[PDB]
Amino acid sequence: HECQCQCGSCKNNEQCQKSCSCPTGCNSDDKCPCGN
Ligand SMILES: [Cu+]
Ligand SMILES: [Cu+]
Ligand SMILES: [Cu+]
Ligand SMILES: [Cu+]
Ligand SMILES: [Cu+]
Ligand SMILES: [Cu+]
Ligand SMILES: [Cu+]
Ligand SMILES: [Cu+]
Repeated sequence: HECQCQCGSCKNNEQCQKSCSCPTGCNSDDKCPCGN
Protein backbone atom coordinates (compact mmCIF):
# COMPACT_ATOMS: atom_id res chain seq x y z
CA HIS A 1 0.00 0.00 0.00
CA GLU A 2 0.90 3.67 -0.24
CA CYS A 3 3.24 4.45 2.61
CA GLN A 4 2.11 6.83 5.29
CA CYS A 5 4.48 5.66 8.06
CA GLN A 6 6.24 8.15 10.26
CA CYS A 7 8.86 5.82 11.59
CA GLY A 8 12.48 6.51 10.76
CA SER A 9 12.84 3.45 8.55
CA CYS A 10 10.04 4.38 6.24
CA LYS A 11 9.57 8.21 6.23
CA ASN A 12 10.86 9.53 2.94
CA ASN A 13 12.24 6.00 2.14
CA GLU A 14 11.84 5.67 -1.60
CA GLN A 15 12.01 1.84 -1.50
CA CYS A 16 8.67 1.31 0.23
CA GLN A 17 6.68 4.43 -0.74
CA LYS A 18 4.36 2.45 -3.06
CA SER A 19 4.96 -1.07 -1.79
CA CYS A 20 4.57 -0.80 1.98
CA SER A 21 3.34 -3.76 4.07
CA CYS A 22 3.26 -1.92 7.41
CA PRO A 23 0.14 -1.59 9.53
CA THR A 24 -1.41 1.85 9.21
CA GLY A 25 -0.07 4.18 11.83
CA CYS A 26 3.39 2.51 11.82
CA ASN A 27 5.24 5.29 13.54
CA SER A 28 8.02 3.52 15.48
CA ASP A 29 10.97 1.61 14.23
CA ASP A 30 10.88 -0.74 17.18
CA LYS A 31 7.68 -2.29 15.89
CA CYS A 32 8.06 -1.71 12.24
CA PRO A 33 7.83 -4.85 10.07
CA CYS A 34 8.67 -3.20 6.76
CA GLY A 35 10.84 -5.55 4.69
CA ASN A 36 10.62 -8.40 7.19
CU1 LIG B 1 5.00 2.54 5.21
CU1 LIG C 1 8.72 1.02 4.84
CU1 LIG D 1 8.79 1.56 9.10
CU1 LIG E 1 7.35 3.09 3.48
CU1 LIG F 1 6.29 -0.31 5.21
CU1 LIG G 1 6.50 1.44 7.30
CU1 LIG H 1 6.73 2.33 10.47
CU1 LIG I 1 6.63 -0.09 9.46
